[PDB]
Amino acid sequence: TRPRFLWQPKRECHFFNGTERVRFLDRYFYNQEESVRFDSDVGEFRAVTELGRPDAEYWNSQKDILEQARAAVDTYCRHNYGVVESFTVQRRVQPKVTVYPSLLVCSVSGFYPGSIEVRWFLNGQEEKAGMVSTGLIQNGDWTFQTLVMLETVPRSGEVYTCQVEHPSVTSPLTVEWR
Amino acid sequence: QALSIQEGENATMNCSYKTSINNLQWYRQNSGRGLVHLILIRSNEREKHSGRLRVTLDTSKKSSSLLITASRAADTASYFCATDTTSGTYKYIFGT
Amino acid sequence: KEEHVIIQAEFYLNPDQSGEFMFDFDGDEIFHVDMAKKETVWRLEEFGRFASFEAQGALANIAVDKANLEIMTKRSNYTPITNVPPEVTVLTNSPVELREPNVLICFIDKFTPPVVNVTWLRNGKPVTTGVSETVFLPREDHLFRKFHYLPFLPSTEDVYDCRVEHWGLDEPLLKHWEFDAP
Amino acid sequence: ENPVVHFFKNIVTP
Amino acid sequence: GAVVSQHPSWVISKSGTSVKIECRSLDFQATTMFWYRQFPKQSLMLMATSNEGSKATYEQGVEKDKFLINHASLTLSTLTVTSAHPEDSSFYICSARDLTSGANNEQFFGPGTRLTVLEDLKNVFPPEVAVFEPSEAEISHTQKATLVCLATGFYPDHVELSWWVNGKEVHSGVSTDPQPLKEQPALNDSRYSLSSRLRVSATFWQNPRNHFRCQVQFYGLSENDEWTQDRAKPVTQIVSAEAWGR
Ligand SMILES: *[C@@]1(O)O[C@H](CO)[C@@H](O)[C@H](O)[C@H]1NC(C)=O
Repeated sequence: TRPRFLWQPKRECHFFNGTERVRFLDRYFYNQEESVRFDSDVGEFRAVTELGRPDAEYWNSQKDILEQARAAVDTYCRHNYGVVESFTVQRRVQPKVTVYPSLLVCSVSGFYPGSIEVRWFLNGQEEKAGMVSTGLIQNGDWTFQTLVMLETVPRSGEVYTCQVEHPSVTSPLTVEWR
Repeated sequence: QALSIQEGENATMNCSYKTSINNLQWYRQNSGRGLVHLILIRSNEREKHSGRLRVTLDTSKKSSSLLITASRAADTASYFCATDTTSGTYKYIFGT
Repeated sequence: KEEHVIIQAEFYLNPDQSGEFMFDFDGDEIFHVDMAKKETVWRLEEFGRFASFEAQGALANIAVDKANLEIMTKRSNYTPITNVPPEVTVLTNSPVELREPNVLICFIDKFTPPVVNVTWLRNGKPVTTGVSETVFLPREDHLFRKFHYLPFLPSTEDVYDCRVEHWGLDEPLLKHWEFDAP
Repeated sequence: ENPVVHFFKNIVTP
Repeated sequence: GAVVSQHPSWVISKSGTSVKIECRSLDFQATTMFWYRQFPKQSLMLMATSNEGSKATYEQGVEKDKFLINHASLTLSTLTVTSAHPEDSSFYICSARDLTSGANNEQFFGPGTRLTVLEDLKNVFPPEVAVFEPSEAEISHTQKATLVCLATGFYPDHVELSWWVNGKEVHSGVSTDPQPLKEQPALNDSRYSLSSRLRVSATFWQNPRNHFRCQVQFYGLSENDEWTQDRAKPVTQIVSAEAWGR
């Protein structure tokens, strides 16, 4: 129950359409507030608040500290991206789809990347209304999960089918229920 | 075929490299040398100080060039540059 | 398609004198170093067969974080960090099915400073072995996110609880889970 | 062997 | 900071031994270092990369077997060539990335080492140096006196020739021959000869005390090196020749 002081630097490289347009971004935070930063498109440090001014000035004074922060977008971002695409940008894990009742529930789990589409079909034809999602959910283990629920009157003969569209699989996955 | 100058002439050393660069280092030399740490040119262009010195990096054609605005007796040598390949290890492999 | 973000998110914290250096790929930890063991630890073991990263450089890069930290503490007229409480929530790796190995997930999200206490309880009794956690995963608004894992065989007999405690949480936060889920 | 992930070197503040 | 030290600068091992070089570090920590093997012209070549953090070491190009690298300090490294041959005679320089450089890979090369792995110890011999007073003709015509030195018959070519004028050593005015004129060059095993002139003057080249002695340091065979030849052991001694003012 004693005060705590927090230095939170954040070097965040931003890639777009791969390496065709990168954007470095050095950002510092005393406790939770941004104080001084560096945008790769602003070509030099800038203080967002007072506490960073001095920092903003002194860095902008040293050629090194600027010849570097600028060289970031090439010698750090383009670099790392080149080292991790193989296993991250290209990572792909197939969804495990399950459907059980409650209200119908379609559960997609353990998939990656997080991009995904989950559709419901009632007797051959997509039902466009009456669905409740949960949104993407990271699990911290490099795999998201999400549940989509359809509210309906499970009448006899009817066949429900969950359709899951995901980069991990070539042709959408579908599981029928009943 | 010679650096005619005890004062001025233009050093024209075209040092090339194979793998895409990140950092460019300049090392000209005598015999049994440690170095000549001139200056460092990292992916960009134009940084060359102290006169006979001129760092021109051109990723387009994968090659550098160190020019000397003023030769001397000391500036005659064996010169070459070293480079670290990107998205690789930290290894540096000199050129020619 | 392919619009990504890689982050080097490190931090130092007085007076706890603790800190972490970790990389983030669109919100997932690629790896991190422990000022504690001075060993870099990839999130997905495998990654360590594709890339290398000597630990020191991080530790090294931390020292400067303390130095700078202090320097900023003063320059700020010794103002302390305003505590923000965690927002716990209990998850299950996949849908639970009896006798089918699974995994309870304690999701500690949206808090700060990066200091917490998590405790797994299977019927009041706390669990000490077999559990696992993430470092302090960085958020967009600059707070912190954390994950605690407790694998288990699903059953109705026993139940579980995640007990998170934070310097912004008056009383220990307590979450329940019992073979079932909304 | 194995490509190395570079880390942005921390600089000292005023 | 930055500094580098390859212990055995000039080392001599019989064609078949084990010469071990120790790339060390200054006041910086080196998680990784490198060993480059250069010769007369060819640009410095990378032999291998060595890095603590148990990770083994990565021999480059193909050079594969012998020459074992043992990095353990994160300070030190070590390059022990195995066996030996008169083809492995080249320059050995080593760098050492500053563990904190991070991006901007910052390395710092060492002085270097010339391994003299001769086929037979019967080819060595050190040299003796002697001074040479200026001509009464030069001291007049120019008012300057070019005192000239030279050494006779050393091997290996290992010499730190210094000019200590009037006690302490001074390096303002010297000139030492770049390459040697091996006694009998056209002949394979000719010893080497190197000359150096010390023009100082200031009406002192011929004055009272002035004591200046030409100097030569010779890197002699290792203590643990085999020596059967009758002629004295070519140890790593310092030969000197002195001269006074007139
Ligand atoms: C954890 O840090 O929370 C408490 C509040 O700061 C702290 O005193 C203690 O070290 C930890 N809690 C437990 C139960 O270990």
